[PDB]
Amino acid sequence: AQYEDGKQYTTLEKPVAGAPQVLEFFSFFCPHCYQFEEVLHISDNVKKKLPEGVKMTKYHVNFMGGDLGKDLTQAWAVAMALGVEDKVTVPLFEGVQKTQTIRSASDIRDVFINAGIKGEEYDAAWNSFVVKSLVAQQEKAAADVQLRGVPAMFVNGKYQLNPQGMDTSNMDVFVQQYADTVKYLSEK
Repeated sequence: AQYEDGKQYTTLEKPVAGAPQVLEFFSFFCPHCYQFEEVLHISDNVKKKLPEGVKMTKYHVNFMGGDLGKDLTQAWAVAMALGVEDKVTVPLFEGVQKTQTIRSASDIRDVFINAGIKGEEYDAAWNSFVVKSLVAQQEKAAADVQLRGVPAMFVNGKYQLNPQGMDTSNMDVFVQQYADTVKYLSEK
């Protein structure tokens, strides 16, 4: 058939109860994640085709970058808590990977301050238990899908996107196939 298990997607041996409908994992340290987000715009292209009533969730991971990687997971929790993901995603990626001006937790905070988030507001969120629970949620979700690497995307806690079974061709044909595959899985 057109879409096949083992080709555009794989199936989790162990389905995740109560998982987000569309769940993406990434790291701001991850070079392919930079490509996915800043060049391919995978997240955005996926959203443009999702059925009505289907939400996308995106989580950061700890396993790249040591202490800073964990700082970035905590900052991503802050971004989610404050609802400013679309203000900090580009400057965090560029700060870590393009300019390499993000080397500490303070440098991360600077991105938020420069994006217009008040210092008090960031610090309050950073130290909050709501953010601690959001960090834990991200770590638990990684465990639940038995995550090995990023970028990664899972649909209804049952299916894993398999980009290596798509074409690399026109980056654009790749992106279209990826987005179309998520939509197909959403309706499965």
